[PDB]
Amino acid sequence: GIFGAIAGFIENGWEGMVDGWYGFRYQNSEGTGQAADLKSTQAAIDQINGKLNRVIERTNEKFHQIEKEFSEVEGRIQDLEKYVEDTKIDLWSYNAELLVALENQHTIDLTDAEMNKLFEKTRRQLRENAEDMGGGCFKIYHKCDNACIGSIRNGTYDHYIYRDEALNNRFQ
Amino acid sequence: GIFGAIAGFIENGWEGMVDGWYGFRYQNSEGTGQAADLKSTQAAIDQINGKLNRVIERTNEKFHQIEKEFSEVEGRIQDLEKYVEDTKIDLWSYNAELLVALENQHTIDLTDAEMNKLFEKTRRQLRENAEDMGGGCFKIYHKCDNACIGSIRNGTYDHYIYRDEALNNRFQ
Amino acid sequence: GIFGAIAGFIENGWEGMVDGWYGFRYQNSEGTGQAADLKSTQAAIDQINGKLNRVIERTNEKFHQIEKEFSEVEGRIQDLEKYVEDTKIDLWSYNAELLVALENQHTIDLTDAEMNKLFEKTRRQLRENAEDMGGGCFKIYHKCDNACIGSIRNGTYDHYIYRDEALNNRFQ
Amino acid sequence: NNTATLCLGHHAVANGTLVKTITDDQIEVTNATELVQSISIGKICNNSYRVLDGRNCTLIDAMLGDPHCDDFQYENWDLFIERSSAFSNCYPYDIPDYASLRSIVASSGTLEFTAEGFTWTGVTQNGGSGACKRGSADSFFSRLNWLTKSGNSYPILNVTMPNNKNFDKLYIWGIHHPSSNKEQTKLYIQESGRVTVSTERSQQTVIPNIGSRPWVRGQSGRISIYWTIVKPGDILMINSNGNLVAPRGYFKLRTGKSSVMRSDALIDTCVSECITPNGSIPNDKPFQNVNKITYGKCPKYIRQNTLKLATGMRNVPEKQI
Amino acid sequence: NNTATLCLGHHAVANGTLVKTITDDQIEVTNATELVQSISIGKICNNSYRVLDGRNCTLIDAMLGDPHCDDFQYENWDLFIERSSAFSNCYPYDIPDYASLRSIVASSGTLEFTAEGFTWTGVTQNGGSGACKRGSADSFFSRLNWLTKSGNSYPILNVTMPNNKNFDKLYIWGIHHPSSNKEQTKLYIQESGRVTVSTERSQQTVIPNIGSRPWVRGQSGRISIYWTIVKPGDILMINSNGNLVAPRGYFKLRTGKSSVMRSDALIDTCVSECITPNGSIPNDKPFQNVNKITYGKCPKYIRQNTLKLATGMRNVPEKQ
Amino acid sequence: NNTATLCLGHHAVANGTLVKTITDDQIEVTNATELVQSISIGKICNNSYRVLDGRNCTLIDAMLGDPHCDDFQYENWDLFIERSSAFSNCYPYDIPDYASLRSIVASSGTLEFTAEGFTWTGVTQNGGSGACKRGSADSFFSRLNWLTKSGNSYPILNVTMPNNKNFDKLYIWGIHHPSSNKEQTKLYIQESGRVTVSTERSQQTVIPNIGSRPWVRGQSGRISIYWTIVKPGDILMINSNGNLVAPRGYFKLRTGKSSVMRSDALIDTCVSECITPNGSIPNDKPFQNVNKITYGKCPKYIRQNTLKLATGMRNVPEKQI
Ligand SMILES: *[C@@H]1O[C@H](CO)[C@@H](O[C@@H]2O[C@H](CO)[C@@H](O[C@@H]3O[C@H](CO[C@H]4O[C@H](CO)[C@@H](O)[C@H](O)[C@@H]4O)[C@@H](O)[C@H](O[C@H]4O[C@H](CO)[C@@H](O)[C@H](O)[C@@H]4O)[C@@H]3O)[C@H](O)[C@H]2NC(C)=O)[C@H](O)[C@H]1NC(C)=O
Ligand SMILES: *[C@@H]1O[C@H](CO)[C@@H](O[C@@H]2O[C@H](CO)[C@@H](O[C@@H]3O[C@H](CO[C@H]4O[C@H](CO)[C@@H](O)[C@H](O)[C@@H]4O)[C@@H](O)[C@H](O[C@H]4O[C@H](CO)[C@@H](O)[C@H](O)[C@@H]4O)[C@@H]3O)[C@H](O)[C@H]2NC(C)=O)[C@H](O)[C@H]1NC(C)=O
Ligand SMILES: *[C@@H]1O[C@H](CO)[C@@H](O[C@@H]2O[C@H](CO)[C@@H](O[C@@H]3O[C@H](CO[C@H]4O[C@H](CO)[C@@H](O)[C@H](O)[C@@H]4O)[C@@H](O)[C@H](O[C@H]4O[C@H](CO)[C@@H](O)[C@H](O)[C@@H]4O)[C@@H]3O)[C@H](O)[C@H]2NC(C)=O)[C@H](O)[C@H]1NC(C)=O
Ligand SMILES: *[C@@H]1O[C@H](CO)[C@@H](O[C@@H]2O[C@H](CO)[C@@H](O[C@@H]3O[C@H](CO[C@H]4O[C@H](CO)[C@@H](O)[C@H](O)[C@@H]4O)[C@@H](O)[C@H](O[C@H]4O[C@H](CO)[C@@H](O)[C@H](O)[C@@H]4O)[C@@H]3O)[C@H](O)[C@H]2NC(C)=O)[C@H](O)[C@H]1NC(C)=O
Ligand SMILES: *[C@@H]1O[C@H](CO)[C@@H](O[C@@H]2O[C@H](CO)[C@@H](O[C@@H]3O[C@H](CO[C@H]4O[C@H](CO)[C@@H](O)[C@H](O)[C@@H]4O)[C@@H](O)[C@H](O)[C@@H]3O)[C@H](O)[C@H]2NC(C)=O)[C@H](O)[C@H]1NC(C)=O
Ligand SMILES: *[C@@H]1O[C@H](CO)[C@@H](O[C@@H]2O[C@H](CO)[C@@H](O)[C@H](O)[C@H]2NC(C)=O)[C@H](O)[C@H]1NC(C)=O
Ligand SMILES: *[C@@H]1O[C@H](CO)[C@@H](O[C@@H]2O[C@H](CO)[C@@H](O)[C@H](O)[C@H]2NC(C)=O)[C@H](O)[C@H]1NC(C)=O
Ligand SMILES: *[C@@H]1O[C@H](CO)[C@@H](O[C@@H]2O[C@H](CO)[C@@H](O)[C@H](O)[C@H]2NC(C)=O)[C@H](O)[C@H]1NC(C)=O
Ligand SMILES: *[C@@H]1O[C@H](CO)[C@@H](O[C@@H]2O[C@H](CO)[C@@H](O)[C@H](O)[C@H]2NC(C)=O)[C@H](O)[C@H]1NC(C)=O
Ligand SMILES: *[C@@H]1O[C@H](CO)[C@@H](O[C@@H]2O[C@H](CO)[C@@H](O)[C@H](O)[C@H]2NC(C)=O)[C@H](O)[C@H]1NC(C)=O
Ligand SMILES: *[C@@H]1O[C@H](CO[C@H]2O[C@@H](C)[C@@H](O)[C@@H](O)[C@@H]2O)[C@@H](O)[C@H](O)[C@H]1NC(C)=O
Ligand SMILES: *[C@@H]1O[C@H](CO[C@H]2O[C@@H](C)[C@@H](O)[C@@H](O)[C@@H]2O)[C@@H](O)[C@H](O)[C@H]1NC(C)=O
Ligand SMILES: *[C@@H]1O[C@H](CO)[C@@H](O)[C@H](O)[C@H]1NC(C)=O
Ligand SMILES: *[C@@H]1O[C@H](CO)[C@@H](O)[C@H](O)[C@H]1NC(C)=O
Ligand SMILES: *[C@@H]1O[C@H](CO)[C@@H](O)[C@H](O)[C@H]1NC(C)=O
Ligand SMILES: *[C@@H]1O[C@H](CO)[C@@H](O)[C@H](O)[C@H]1NC(C)=O
Ligand SMILES: *[C@@H]1O[C@H](CO)[C@@H](O)[C@H](O)[C@H]1NC(C)=O
Ligand SMILES: *[C@H]1O[C@H](CO)[C@@H](O)[C@H](O)[C@H]1NC(C)=O
Repeated sequence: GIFGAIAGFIENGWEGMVDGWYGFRYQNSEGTGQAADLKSTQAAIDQINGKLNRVIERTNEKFHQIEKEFSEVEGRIQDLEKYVEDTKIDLWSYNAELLVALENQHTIDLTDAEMNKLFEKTRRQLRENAEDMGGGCFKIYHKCDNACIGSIRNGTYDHYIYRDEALNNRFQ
Repeated sequence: GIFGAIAGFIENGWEGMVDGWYGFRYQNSEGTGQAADLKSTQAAIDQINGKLNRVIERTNEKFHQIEKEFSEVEGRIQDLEKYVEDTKIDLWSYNAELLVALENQHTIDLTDAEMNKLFEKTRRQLRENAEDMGGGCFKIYHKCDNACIGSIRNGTYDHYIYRDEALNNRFQ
Repeated sequence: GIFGAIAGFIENGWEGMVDGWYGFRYQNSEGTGQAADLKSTQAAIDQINGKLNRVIERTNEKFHQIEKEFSEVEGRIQDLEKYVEDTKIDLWSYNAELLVALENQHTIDLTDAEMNKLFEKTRRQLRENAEDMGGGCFKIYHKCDNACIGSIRNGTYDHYIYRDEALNNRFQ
Repeated sequence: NNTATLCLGHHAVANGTLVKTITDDQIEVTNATELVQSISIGKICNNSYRVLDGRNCTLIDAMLGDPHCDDFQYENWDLFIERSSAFSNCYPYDIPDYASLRSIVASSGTLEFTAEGFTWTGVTQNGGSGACKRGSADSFFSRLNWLTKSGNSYPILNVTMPNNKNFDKLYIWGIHHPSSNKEQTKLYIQESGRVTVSTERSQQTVIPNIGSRPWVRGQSGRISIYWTIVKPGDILMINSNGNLVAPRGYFKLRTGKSSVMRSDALIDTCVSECITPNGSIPNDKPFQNVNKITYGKCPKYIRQNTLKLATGMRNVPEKQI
Repeated sequence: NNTATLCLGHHAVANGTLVKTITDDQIEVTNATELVQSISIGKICNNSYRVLDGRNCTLIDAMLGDPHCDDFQYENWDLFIERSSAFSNCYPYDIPDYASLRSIVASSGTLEFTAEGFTWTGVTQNGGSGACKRGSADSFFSRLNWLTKSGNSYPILNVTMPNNKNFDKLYIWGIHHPSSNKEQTKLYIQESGRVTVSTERSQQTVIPNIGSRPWVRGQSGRISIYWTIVKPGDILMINSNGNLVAPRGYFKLRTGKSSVMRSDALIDTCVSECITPNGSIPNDKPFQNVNKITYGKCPKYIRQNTLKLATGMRNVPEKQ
Repeated sequence: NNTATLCLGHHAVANGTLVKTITDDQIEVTNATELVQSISIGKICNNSYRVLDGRNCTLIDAMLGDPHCDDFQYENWDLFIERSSAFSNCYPYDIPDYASLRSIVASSGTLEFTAEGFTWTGVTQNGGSGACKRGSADSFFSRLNWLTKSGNSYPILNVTMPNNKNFDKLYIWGIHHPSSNKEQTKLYIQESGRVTVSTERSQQTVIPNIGSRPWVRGQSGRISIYWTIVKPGDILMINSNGNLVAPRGYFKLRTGKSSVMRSDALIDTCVSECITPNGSIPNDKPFQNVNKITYGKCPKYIRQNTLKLATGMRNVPEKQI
């Protein structure tokens, strides 16, 4: 993927995460946990639903047209009727092939980006209290219980409270 | 946006910035200020102008064609004349709709990307003298007057000059 | 490009790197050197071969069709025969122009992205043992002979071996 | 305790599905939706459009008034359905540029016919044939009038009908081709007949060709069918000295959404806004692969039988080893 | 102090404009521009192309030489405009495949006619009719020569005309359908007419049909017009024993950029290279919703009446 | 030593190549490939498809049996080539809707002809002409039977021929237009000829027209050629009182992948699956600017003569200041 997160620096997806598309796994003083992140899940879902609505259920109404199958051999004008139909069909066939190729490329990329964004948002919250371990994991250098983890999931973690503790553990 | 800056970790835009598309707000020893970044502004404008030229580039000159409105009822060959025209119009109508959708998605993304590049350009220059406070803001841990901010905007800021002062303010 | 690496924060390319698309230049206790990264080179090559395979060796077989040149003036039905062909050609010409424009934008962007992912992959490995110098260069703050460099290249460099040495060199 | 580990990630599913992209022919995503309609309900639904079963009648024969097509007399449709079992059961006939007449009528959507007071003085009207049995009697096309000699002679017919209406009138008329020379003189006195049908802006002239054609339903002669469209403000004129198959009136020409389709499918109650010869199809998807022939609010015909639209991220399941 | 704050940002506007994207039906951007031309200038501009007002004359009637169309004889165009108030005022006629002849002449761009000196022995030339008055005199189509009997006879005419030129010749000729038997023999001697026009490559034969047709400007009979193209090096041949409406010469066929359009719009001085029946339209936009019928350098016709192309970023106003 | 520098980079080339993007008319990448085929092999390749050279014959002349076209008697083709130096060299002729007949035969791919025992009693068969020498004797079109008066008369000919085969039969027939009134009576006795070719489903009637036409190969008169397609179960029937140029039999109508092309290009040994009048072209590229006329597995014709697909990153050469 173009953002390098999904099937990139994150090794694989989690089959046991059934209540969201993106989220967190953690280990702290209270055990080990999993939690879906709703905001990033909903952002991907909305985008995909937008794609779907634009493409799906908007057919044109057509009525009387030209003939398209023939019993008699005729020549010049039947040739034209067939070539006109054949030309139409190939052009729509191409439109359909391209549309799906472009959309799919874009869907894979937009979902990759959401993962990368969620990772970057976590890095920003944590400031100087964590280091990037790789594999999409942070080492948080301070005691961080389920409520602390909660504040990170909620976007209200306050790095300042833990900074002294964490700076101590990082550089000794 | 796919890059997560505009309508992302940057909360909102600035109606008061009227001389540029991207830029800086700051607070320092000499006061609080605003400045446009010309390079990123131009990079976005150039790309948009490029698109705009590309869409008008090749407008065809057509002369004698087929009849498209009819006084009398005729059947076969008139059915074919109308069907040819109707097929054409529909295929161009699709072309037009798809072009605008793709271009607009791409324009939003490339402008988002410019915002992000500018942020990262700033992060690189500041090196160990600053921390990311979120919301697109850096805390700079040293006296940084207008000339200093100027050097950052100029892309000529020398982190070595301030490093000891800043490293000390950051930890201790 | 949209990721800001190629023709972006990396000043220019290396004409001397003939063995791959992306790679490393380094200076250490044993002198200087250059090596390509095969994995990012291949990621890019694979994607471009992908595009190339969808576009090439894909032609359709057409047989008898309508006439396209005429030696007599005939009026109504030659007019339609010509108009049909002219319509078809213009629509394909438009497909051809759009396809190449889109592919090329995407190809420039995907190779840009690969440059960025390699940079980030390296930053992850180095952890607290290096700082970003700008221009895509890292200052590694410990002695790092050819084996040490080798392990960065292999992606098996272990930051913990050097951390004390490097932290000490980084701060004072 | 003084540290914690926080890992970011994304979901994956047991059974993902392969899609196409710009760079990959097949790559697995978590979920997809099909954009090509490739199955049909199997029958034609008659609840959204007025679908008329033509049974054993072509639209043309029903227009002409072939005895066995009598009940189609004041019928209208959105879509007229032609069965491959249809058959003509009147005089053998042929229509130069048949396809156009069929198209014109099909498009009009109605078979509502209006009789007019054509006066054919000096000839006997309502000629019939053994080939065209109505009930038990020798008969003819209900909308056409076979004119022959009235005892003594067959005088030059000169008839006019104004179009004071505000719509185009469609007139159906024809000429009898006798199989022999005495048949010609027996019915029409003159040795060689003629029909001229004209308006202020158009003329059509037809001369019979006396002679034998292949035996069909008893007959060796033929009836050639022609048509004329008279515009508001104009006037129909019929000039003949024999062999005229006369018109009785006009069909009303409406510009409409009507058509005709060749199908052998069952016609029943259901809902669907898209009709193909294979039967109706839903129109939830933007494309279809059922048939290039369609009527109504329809997905576009394409050649591919399947096109998957990804509705999820790249699927990367946990290492199986 | 010993610190500073440096914030990165982007602009916004008080009121943006909504656009469509791949994922959004309506999303707000700072700026956009219209891609569909949906209004016209209201009149046909005559400065970029040569636009000729047909006035009361259809192109065909101008070609044939209907007296009220005499003004059109020395004329050429890029685009011929046919008005809905045009009318015929000569002998009542028809042209099988009228549309093709209209197309061919339209495309050619000119009514320049080269008269030729055909020799017509044994017949009287220059027939006229009450129904086709030129001034106070009984007259005819200026490009057509109505031949009738001379003295006791009307001979089997046998006339040729070689094409020694390096372009295709277009010949317009026809046949007279008399309204009655005594009118046939009075004019042509023979009881039944015939016209055969031939080349080496092709041949056309027409038979007249005697009888009544609806009354048109006093006339119960009709004239049917046909055409023949003669190629460089070929020879035109005309055989007839009656009823021939002779050609007086040819039109020069050009393959050109010329056309004909039906429009009731005013034609005035202004600047534009795209003509529609509603009037000229500007071509700064790649698409238009004015009319499927166009001539010149035109935006492409689509069904949408508006399509906004974003020309700025996503608009995120300051709030409160 | 206690530090090291690690720089990340990408390659660049001396001579890059300009491509088009969404935002740039021309921007330099390290490498591109051409997507438009714009040069031709120069000759038509004869190995993939069966290409038959027409030499001095048009398809029509070959079908008809113009003597100098005898070599083409039972031949077939995927593609038949017509040369600009072809010529007719039999009796001067025209065919109304010439183009349709050429199309129908082209598509059929074969001149498989089967003669049938047509009985023409009371006339003399096999007329020849000084305008149509076969070797050095007055002759005619090989697949046509010039019927003229036998004894002192020409009776009303009446001939049938059923189609008991499981395919459509193509019948070629025609009429002679004499150039003088006496030439008419001299050859056919009656003053006016007539030809009616019919089936249970159709009919055609042609009337000859007497008079002079321009001199071609000694001839002042003409022959108009017509055709009739008989379906399985149907019966060909021919009626004539004079001027009939009789059919000798039928051509078999195969519905196939065949065609005809006008070209003056040499035909030679090579392999290529795509034929244009300019010659064969490769079909690796998806587009071509050689010719809108093509046959076979071909890139699609577009107006652009070049379109580069980028196959490398953006090129950024080292500074030379
Ligand atoms: C030019 O040449 C043709 C060829 O001969 C002549 O056309 C034939 O004309 C006769 C007219 O009598 C036609 O004869 C009729 O044929 C019908 C055939 O159809 C049935 O029969 C066979 C099975 O035997 C099948 O085709 C089919 O399944 C049908 O069941 C018969 O039905 C008729 O038979 C009736 O009349 C005869 C005579 O009165 C009796 O013997 C019977 O009892 C029966 O009631 C009838 O015989 C023949 O079909 C025509 N052929 C074609 C191809 O049209 C032309 O007449 C001639 N032209 C001129 C001007 O003379
Ligand atoms: C809706 O209804 C339509 C119309 O009936 C169906 O369309 C048919 O689909 C089938 C199945 O794919 C088609 O079969 C294919 O056509 C070959 C013949 O080609 C010509 O046939 C006639 C000429 O007389 C033309 O109508 C037609 O356009 C072609 O020019 C067949 O030979 C092929 O089948 C197989 O044949 C041999 C058997 O020995 C196999 O060995 C081969 O491998 C080969 O596969 C070929 O598959 C058929 O042509 C279609 N008809 C029409 C009119 O288009 C739809 O399928 C149906 N849709 C539904 C039910 O969903
Ligand atoms: C076959 O049948 C047709 C139809 O009947 C005959 O054609 C008719 O012939 C008559 C006699 O020539 C035509 O009548 C004449 O033409 C004009 C008709 O005007 C029409 O439009 C005006 C509108 O202003 C209306 O007034 C009128 O109702 C018509 O609809 C009249 O203007 C003529 O009037 C003049 O004649 C009288 C004496 O006759 C003079 O004293 C006056 O000056 C007066 O102005 C005249 O009535 C009629 O139009 C023809 N009809 C059609 C449809 O063509 C054929 O002649 C016949 N053929 C044969 C061989 O028998
Ligand atoms: C450039 O010039 C053209 C030609 O004049 C203009 O196009 C016309 O636009 C008008 C107004 O939109 C159209 O009028 C509408 O027509 C409907 C019927 O459609 C048929 O009508 C005739 C059949 O004889 C044909 O000309 C035509 O092609 C159609 O087949 C009416 O029902 C409409 O009335 C109703 O519209 C809506 C429909 O949703 C209703 O809700 C309302 O109740 C309303 O009453 C309406 O009258 C006209 O048909 C167009 N003409 C042609 C030839 O296409 C362009 O608009 C003009 N462009 C400019 C100035 O920019
Ligand atoms: C009606 O008028 C027509 C036009 O004049 C008549 O046709 C002409 O009739 C004459 C005599 O029959 C033809 O002459 C013959 O043809 C050639 C001449 O053609 C060319 O070739 C020769 C030799 O190479 C060369 O000398 C000439 O310059 C020509 O280039 C002669 O060789 C013959 O011997 C013979 O005389 C005319 O060619 C012919 N012209 C046309 C255009 O048809 C027509 O016959 C008249 N019909 C009636 C019924 O009266
Ligand atoms: C995966 O996508 C499929 C599409 O095949 C979903 O099925 C439908 O989804 C659409 C759009 O959300 C809705 O109309 C319905 O909820 C579903 N309808 C029918 C008739 O199948 C499917 O729900 C999706 N699966 C998951 C796990 O998200
Ligand atoms: C749709 O078609 C059906 C099938 O013929 C029509 O319903 C039948 O009509 C006959 C008419 O005599 C009745 O006797 C049957 O009882 C009906 N059967 C069924 C199963 O419906 C029906 O009229 C059509 N529907 C519409 C709206 O036209
Ligand atoms: C935003 O886009 C609009 C286009 O709709 C611009 O308004 C135009 O002004 C420029 C002057 O260079 C020209 O393109 C036209 O004269 C104007 N267009 C129309 C339709 O009148 C404008 O350039 C842009 N506005 C801002 C604030 O950037
Ligand atoms: C373009 O159209 C205008 C208007 O029809 C022409 O100019 C007018 O010509 C008339 C007399 O022919 C004058 O009385 C007017 O003064 C002119 N101007 C206007 C505004 O009416 C003009 O000749 C036409 N042709 C060209 C080639 O420009
Ligand atoms: C530039 O790009 C083209 C396109 O891929 C490369 O050409 C291919 O190279 C291989 C190996 O030589 C050939 O076998 C293929 O047939 C070529 N493919 C096509 C589509 O042409 C070429 O190698 C690249 N040039 C350089 C210098 O790397
Ligand atoms: C933000 O989250 C705070 C963290 O604690 C909770 O996190 C929740 C997501 C949930 O799982 C709880 O069980 C945790 O205890 C919480 O204290 C705040 O109330 C939240 N505040 C706001 C304004 O959103
Ligand atoms: C880059 O900036 C340096 C800082 O001084 C400038 O600060 C800005 C406020 C600016 O607008 C000017 O008032 C000051 O000169 C400056 O010393 C360098 O000369 C600048 N260098 C370049 C290459 O532009
Ligand atoms: C990578 O490189 C290291 C050290 O340079 C070497 O020991 C090892 O074989 C490689 N490891 C893997 C897992 O590829
Ligand atoms: C496999 O995938 C599809 C999803 O579209 C669906 O049938 C179901 O979720 C899976 N089938 C089974 C048997 O698990
Ligand atoms: C055409 O001529 C009539 C008079 O015969 C006149 O009333 C009409 O306005 C004229 N129109 C034009 C455009 O010349
Ligand atoms: C320019 O580049 C091409 C490959 O794109 C290479 O083959 C060629 O040798 C180069 N030109 C010269 C003059 O060396
Ligand atoms: C071209 O085509 C034919 C048929 O395969 C073959 O006999 C011939 O040798 C080829 N080449 C030439 C020069 O005729
Ligand atoms: C066509 O005819 C001409 C003239 O006799 C002669 O060159 C040759 O026999 C024919 N051409 C070919 C290629 O056979």
